[PDB]
Formats: sequence, C-alpha cells, structure tokens
Amino acid sequence: RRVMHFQRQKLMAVTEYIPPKPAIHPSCLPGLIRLLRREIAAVFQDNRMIAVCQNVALSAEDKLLMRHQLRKHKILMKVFPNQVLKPFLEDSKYQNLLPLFVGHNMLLVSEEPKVKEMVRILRTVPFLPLLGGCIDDTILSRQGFINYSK
Amino acid sequence: KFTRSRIPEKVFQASPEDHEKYGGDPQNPHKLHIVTRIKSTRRRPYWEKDIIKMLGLEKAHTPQVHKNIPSVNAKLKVVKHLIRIKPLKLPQGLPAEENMSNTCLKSTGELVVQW
Amino acid sequence: KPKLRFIERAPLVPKVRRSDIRGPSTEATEFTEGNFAILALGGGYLHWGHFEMMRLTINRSMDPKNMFAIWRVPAPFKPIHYVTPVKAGRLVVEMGGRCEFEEVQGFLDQVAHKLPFAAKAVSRGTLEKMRKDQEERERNNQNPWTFERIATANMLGIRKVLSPYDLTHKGKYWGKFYMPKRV
Amino acid sequence: RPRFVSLRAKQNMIRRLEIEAENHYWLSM
RNA sequence: CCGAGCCUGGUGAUAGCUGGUUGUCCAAGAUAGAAUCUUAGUUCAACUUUAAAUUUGCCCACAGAACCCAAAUCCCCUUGUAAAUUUAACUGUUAGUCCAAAGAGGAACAGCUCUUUGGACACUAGGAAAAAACCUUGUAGAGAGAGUAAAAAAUUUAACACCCAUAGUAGGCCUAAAAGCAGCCACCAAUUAAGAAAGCGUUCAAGCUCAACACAAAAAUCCCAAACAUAUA
RNA sequence: UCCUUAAAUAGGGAUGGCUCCACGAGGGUUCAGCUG
RNA sequence: ACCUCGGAGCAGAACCCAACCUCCGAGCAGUACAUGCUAAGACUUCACCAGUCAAAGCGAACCUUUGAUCCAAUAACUUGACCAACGGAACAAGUUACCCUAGGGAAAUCCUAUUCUAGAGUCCAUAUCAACAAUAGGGUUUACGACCUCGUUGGAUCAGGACAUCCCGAUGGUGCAGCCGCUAUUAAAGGUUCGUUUGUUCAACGAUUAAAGUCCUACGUGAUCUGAGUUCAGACCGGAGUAAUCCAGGUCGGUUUCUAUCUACUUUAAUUCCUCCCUGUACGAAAGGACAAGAGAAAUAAGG
Ligand SMILES: [Mg+2]
Ligand SMILES: [Mg+2]
Ligand SMILES: [Mg+2]
Ligand SMILES: [Mg+2]
Ligand SMILES: [Mg+2]
Ligand SMILES: [Mg+2]
Ligand SMILES: [Mg+2]
Ligand SMILES: [Mg+2]
Ligand SMILES: [Mg+2]
Ligand SMILES: [Mg+2]
Ligand SMILES: [Mg+2]
Ligand SMILES: [Mg+2]
Ligand SMILES: [Mg+2]
Ligand SMILES: [Mg+2]
Repeated sequence: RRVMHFQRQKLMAVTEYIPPKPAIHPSCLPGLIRLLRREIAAVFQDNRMIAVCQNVALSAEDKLLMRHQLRKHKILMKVFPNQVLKPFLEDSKYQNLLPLFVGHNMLLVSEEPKVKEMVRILRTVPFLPLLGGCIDDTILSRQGFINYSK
Repeated sequence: KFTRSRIPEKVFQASPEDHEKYGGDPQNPHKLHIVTRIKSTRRRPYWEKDIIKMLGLEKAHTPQVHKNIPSVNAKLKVVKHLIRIKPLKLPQGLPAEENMSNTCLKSTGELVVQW
Repeated sequence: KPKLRFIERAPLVPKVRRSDIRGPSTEATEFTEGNFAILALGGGYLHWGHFEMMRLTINRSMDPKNMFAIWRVPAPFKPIHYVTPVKAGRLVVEMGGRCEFEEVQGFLDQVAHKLPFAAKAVSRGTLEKMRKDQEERERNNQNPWTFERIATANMLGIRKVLSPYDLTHKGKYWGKFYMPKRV
Repeated sequence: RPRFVSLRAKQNMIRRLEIEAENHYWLSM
C-alpha cells in the first residue's frame, strides 16, 4: 500500500473502530439415544439373571470364540454405554448397581444359568474376573453367584 | 479536484442529546455568536481566507461578536473548522449607556456589566 | 455440466467499450444458484493464466456427481494481453451441490491465496455472518468519530486531504485495496 | 521513511473535532 | 598561437549569451493566455505599482442553466464586509518546483507527458533527526513574564482428544486377478456399534490411519542517543 | 579443413586476372639464442 | 508525418481547457443573383488582428470549410499569384571529426530463492527436482510514427567489506550399509593458482588446486602506473552520398600535466595438504573402505 498523507493517516487512526467493553467479563461471570433407552428398558424385563464382566483385554478372535461359546447357551452378551446406563439404573430402581458399572462393562443377560460352564471356561484364562450382578431384583456378589452356580 | 465542500443540512440539525450536552435551547435561540479563530488560514483555500477576513477573524484568539442569522451562519459554516463559536450570554441584559464602559467578556461567554 | 467450463483466452469479436478496480463491486456480490464461493477482498486484474489455474485446481479436487462449479467473472476481455477487472466483494468462483463447507475449505483457501488480490473462501453462511457482524460493528462502535461523519461534515477541513470518492467509500475502500476492519 | 500516529496526535485531533462538533451545534439554531 | 598572417583603422563592431551593476530606511509587490525563423528573446493580455475620478464590488439563499442517455460550476436578493470599476502613467514577472485530488496520453494501476481544482515554495517562526514543498503559525521592537499550537510509533503467533474397528462375501461386470484403492452400479445386511471406505501401502492380496463402539527472510567502512515495564492522569 | 603451441579470437597453407627482383626505423608471424 | 481551419474523442453539470495525441474533411460544392443597403444592441477561440449575431429603417422579392500588409492589374467598381513553415522574410540547400566563439548540461517482462502441491521422481510428492500462480529480492522497458537503426573501459598495485559459502570447521536428513555423493542448518578466523588465443569486459582451451565463490566498494583504486577504445588531427578498405562529407564497420599510426596546503594514514596464539601410525581397523557378504587421536614431511602466510 502506498503511503497515505499523514493527515489522512491521523484521520484513520482517530476513526478506528472501538469495540464496546462490557464492565464484567461474561466468562468470569456466572434417534439412537431413544432407541437405546427403549431397548435397555425392554431388556431389563426380558432378562431374568444378569451379570457383568470386563471383556476388553481379549482379542477379536478370542472375543468371537467367547461369543460362540455363550451363544451355545441361551445367554446373550451385551455392551452398552455407561453414559446412558447410569440413568438406566435409577430409572429401573437399581440403587446398589451404581458402584458396579464404570469403565468397560459387558452384560451377560440370560434366563437359564450355564454359569457353571462359563466359570469353567473362564478358569482356563486366569483373568477377566466375574463382577457382581443382580438376578430378578436381587443383587448377587461373586460369592453369591458361585453359590448359585454350585 | 479540490473544491468547496457542500455540508449536508443534516449536519446542522441539532438533536435533543446535543441540546442536553451543550445547554442551548432551540426555542429562544441565542442572538449573537462569539467567534474566535483558533486555526491558521495558511494552507487553506483562498475562499476560507477571504471568509476569515470578512468575519474579521484575522487575529487568532481574539473574540468577535457576530449576528446569529443565516447569512453570517453560512460564512461561519464555510470556516467552521478554523473557529470556535460560543453563544454570547447576557445575564444582566445588553449593557446600558451608563455602564457601556464597564463591561467585560468572561471566558464563559458572558458579557457582564460589572468589572 | 457440473464443472468449470473452459473460457476463451480472447473474445472472437473485440468490443469497443461499454478504473473498474477501485471501490466495491456492484454485480455478482450475492450467491446465485450456489452455496460456496471465493470472494475478492480487494480489487485486481485476473489474467488468463489465473483463470486457467482456477479451473485446473477446482476441477482437480472435484466431484461431478456431488459438486458443480461455475464462474462469476467473464473471460479476459480488457486489452493491456487480456484480463478481467475484479472489484472487492466480487465472487470469483461459485460452487453448489450436496456438500459441506469444510469439504471445500482447504483448496478454496489455497486457490484464494493463489489469486493475485486478497481473497477469501466464503460460504453463504459465512458471507451472511460477516455482513451481519460488519453491521454490528458499525452499530455498536464506541468511537464518537467516524470517517463517514468527519468526511461528510468536512471537519478539520479534511476534504482537502481526502478524495471525492472518499465521501462515498466512507473510508473502507482506499484505492483498489479494501479494509474490512475499517468501520 | 514511514511516519506513525501517536496518542498525543490522536488526542489533539479529537480535541479539534470536539470543538468543531460544538460549532455545528451552535450553528444549528 | 594559419581551415587562412600581422598591424592600424571602420570600432565603444555586434552579442536574444556570460559576468558585473556601488548610501540608509519604509512601503506595495507572484506563475498566468496568445503570436512569433518562436519557445535562452520579444509584443500584446493577465498580474503588478503610483496618481486620479466615481460608485458599487466580493461572499451569496432561493429561483434559474439539454437533450442525446460525481465532487462541483455559473448567476445574485440579503448579509458579512470595503472594496471595486473607470481615467492617466508605467516598468517588471510570465513556455516554474513540489504536495493533495480528478482525468486523459491505445479500454497503459506504478514511472513519465500534459489538462484541471486547491495548497505551498520562492517570505517569518515552532516542530517532524538533518529537512524548499509535511504539520503548527504568520505583520515585524524591547522584557530575566504568562497561556498555548503542532509535536512521543507500535507490536511476540503454532501441544493435544482418548480408543481401535468381527463379519454375509474377494458384492458383482469385465478385468490374468484387480477384492477399497484401474474403472461403474446398487450402496443393502448381522449383532449394539458400522463407509461395499475419506485418506497410506500391495500386479492383486497383505500391512496402516479417519469415522463407529466403547471412556519467514537477508549486504556490503562501524550497531547506532542513553535508558526505562506501574507514583496520582 | 591442415600445420604451428600442452593450450593459437593470433600466424601460415589447402581491360582485368595475375607475377613481390630488390628495397623498407612500414604492418603481422616464427626458429634459435639472449637476457632482471 | 505534421504545421491553417472546421467536426467528433476530450473533459459527466457556465466557459476555458488532456497540449502532445486519435479519427474525419476544406482550401470547397450546391443554391440565389436584394443570397441588397443601412443600423440600435451584443457575442468572440482568453491580447491584437481577425471572426460572429442582430432589432428598427430603406429597397427588392414573396442560403446549407480558410490567408494580413505591401505590391501588381482594373477608369473604377473590384481582381490576382505567392504566402500551406497557412500572423505570411519578395527571392537562399546540403555539410564540418579541420572547425571557431558565446553559453548551457551531463504497471509489464525478465531473472533468483521460498510457498500450493501440478507433476517428475524405479512405484512412492515432500530423498531430490519442479510447472502455472503467490511471496519476497534483483535488474530491464514505457504514452508513442507500436517503420528501421542505433545511443568511457580494463589491467597492474594495494585491497576494505557482505554472506546469498567455492575450500577449510560443526551439525540434521538422505531414494546414503563404509566410501561416498545429494540436500539443508550454522560458520566470514583464514584461504581462494599459473598459462595459450583474444584489447577483451568476457569466453574457450591447457595444467593444477582443498578451493580456483557470488558480489559491493564511483574500473573499489588511473594527483599510484599502464593499456585500450569512443576518436583526436594522417591514410587505406567497405557502405551511403552528385559532392562536400557521413557511417563503433574493419586495419595501420598517434604527447595531458601535477613541487601535497588540509584531512586520513605511516610497527593491531597460522593455515592447508600429503604420507605414516591408529586402519585393512570400524563398517561391509565381498568388493571397497573409515572415523576421532598421534607422528613426520612439505608448502604457503606472518615474524625474524
Ligand atoms: Mg604568426
Ligand atoms: Mg557590448
Ligand atoms: Mg511588505
Ligand atoms: Mg514567419
Ligand atoms: Mg533567444
Ligand atoms: Mg603472442
Ligand atoms: Mg476539438
Ligand atoms: Mg475576443
Ligand atoms: Mg512560420
Ligand atoms: Mg505561424
Ligand atoms: Mg584532413
Ligand atoms: Mg549462512
Ligand atoms: Mg582522418
Ligand atoms: Mg611508429
């Protein structure tokens, strides 16, 4: 840009824009979602016995084999967001279930307990421990699940 | 080209905000201007120089009283960037012949008949 | 024809006559059958090479079934070679179709920087936003003194320095250059 | 060499502009 | 000291060219068109000076000034003002410089060549570093008073979601095969979550990501006031 | 294009057209020698 | 080519003006033969000269492009050529380097490096290179007949400086296993050859070198020297011209001179290269082939 006359430069400087200044900083001042809702609501009545695990340390093939051995029975494995599962606990009135589902959580919804054989399968892989569940509105810890299996 | 500037008439239409700011009532306007030259006519067009001479504002900072009438105001509009205009205020009215020699133009623009 | 059509280097039949650079553009300032475009933030001259590179860089990253691009500036006609005058605020290349602004932002910005004059990649939403915020600026500025007011009233005898075109440009347009920040 | 506008210069220009605005008001009646 | 000797005379040749042009003090005093064997000159005009006569002069509010198809200008009641015109006499300057603005010199942005409007310089002073042309400011003297005018450059920019993606089937056409990456055609479908894939790499596969779950710059003698972030506007 | 030097914008050779005997402080080139 | 005049661009709105410039046409043609005579008042090409319009009146009928004076001719009214360089010398061209005097003066269109990646790059962009464009930096040109043409320089001596590094130093990467090459960052302490042809400014060639850098310094530097060459004054050849003469267009020849007044200044830890050792070691499949460190030789530079 060619140099302006200095008087014109002064004019531009004086006529420069002045933004309004707030007195106090405003900063420093004070359908898949519903599909999941309805599906989980239906599942909570469909299932009779429920359990949860942490099926994340497994490979793709190992998870596929585990899914196959579970589908051998009538049990179905589920994964659902904790972000939406946390409201579900209070919606279904499961207060004791709040300190149970955090991070990765894999449900094992069923009506016929093959938990004996599932624990036997889990035994050959000395990890992925069973986490407490709640059958028919009755919370069962791991010891309760073992006793029920036996 | 550089030419005479025709100031749009809306420039000389005061607003109520202006009335509050400057303290002049549009009804009952002031009769006389006190005009002082505060800027040099050098580097200004010959017509501005001529208007300054006509108005008698050759000396800077020397108040000159003029009528607040449209013709004088047109000349003042021509040279408005070189002058300061303030209304002449007469708290005690225009001086009488007895005290014509005892007047004083206060810096506020008031011609007082006591000095 | 969902592509930028080739333009002639020179018109077949020269035309006699009908500064085209200074000041805001008056035509093609608004979107017509498009959704994105390149806006000229300053006047200048577009060469045949400039046009050819516009066409090349647009039709290269082009989806004919999802993008259609059109010119807004005619072919180089002004003799100097032939060029096209462009004023500030003039759209150069328009685009439309089933697409999103970020899908084209990258190469639109690249080609705008390629352009000889200041240019910007502008969607319809961005154009409306900048026009609205310019209006907001000129409505909420806290400066009692504006170029428009001072120039129109000849305050300080400033018209001795300014141009007659400055009274209409209100200080925003200075020569071919355009100053959007200038309120 | 380029020249730049100082805050003092801007203030001086603003003072002059204020005087001129008052001139406008007093010429408006 | 010969592209034409020397001396004297005509002769104080002529020179639109160069140089010079001597007391004091005051005052008025500025760029300008035409013609010209003319552009290194001159004459007329314009300006300028003196004297004189007389009465209006400048500024300008409306009104008014073209059809073809912008800024402004002209004109003058008022008004602010005091000059203007005419008469007599007359020199000198006048083919300038720069700045701001609008245009032309081919539908040539800058540079130049011109035209126009305005300013300044050739005239004082203050400031911008020094400073003809920018800003402030002029009428003249003395003062060991005062209020001000213009007048001080600004700036210091790049981290980043995390996590990994089973499978109807390498979806088919041709393509040696080209499967998601050679191309076109639909672009569905399983779990819960899902592109017949937006980008790397394979003749083709294989291997990798995205998405999905999940949680700016420079140079030549030697840088160039010193320095300073927070004491009342 | 050849010779000349390692290198060679240098040198020499493949009425007119010609013929250089001799001569030259003329203008180019060269061997050898000589040398601040 | 133009020089005067007129019309248009060319000036948007009184006039004036864009001269120079672009286009067009006129030195008139047609008509009438009151298309006469007179005369208020005006315009005007910024002077003058000149050029315009015109009421009223008289008299007949019932207009749309230039040129002065003098001088000639005509009884006169009037007329004429040249003045077109068109404010016009009545009548006079080329040339001077043999010269003399008086003076004056001295945007587009090219290249370089980054950026977008176009793309080359064995495939592969980003190892390397690189298009159009943009950015910067440097240089050239212009508004005018788009006709042709053409408008002080080295060397020697001594060097000062920049870094945009040619070599020597230190690093990153590599489409380099080591050797290397390529690329980039940093680095200006030091160094950066001798010859043949050419006046060469250069250029090519020869032989070397670690390298034979790009520049700025008024050729850096000519009151230190010297050489061209414009171009002196002589003479040929070639071209132009009737000739005089002209033409960097070729050649042979060809004297500028300075006693220094002032400033300034006149005595401010070395680099390379080669050889050897380490090293045939590291590395490498081999071939090939290192760093770092040390020793010795030379040479150069500086000081003696
Ligand atoms: Mg003699
Ligand atoms: Mg004499
Ligand atoms: Mg005087
Ligand atoms: Mg004559
Ligand atoms: Mg003369
Ligand atoms: Mg020789
Ligand atoms: Mg004309
Ligand atoms: Mg006249
Ligand atoms: Mg003549
Ligand atoms: Mg003449
Ligand atoms: Mg002779
Ligand atoms: Mg460097
Ligand atoms: Mg001769
Ligand atoms: Mg001789």
